[PDB]
Parts: sequence; structure tokens; C-alpha cells
Amino acid sequence: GSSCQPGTTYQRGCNTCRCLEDGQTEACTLRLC
Repeated sequence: GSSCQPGTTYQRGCNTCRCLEDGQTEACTLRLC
């Protein structure tokens, strides 16, 4: 398995994240929480 499952969506605390196609990178929002 990779560090995230590509295409999955979840939260990191108050931020929303998406696992990118390489399963080793994620796109998150920029809230301070």
C-alpha cells in the first residue's frame, strides 16, 4: 500500500484533503484550525 489511497477524501483536523494519484501526496485546504 502507499501512504494514502489515491482519490480518497478525508479530514486532517479542520482541513479537507484529497490523496493524489501517486499515493504519497495530498491536496488540503489552508485553514489555521
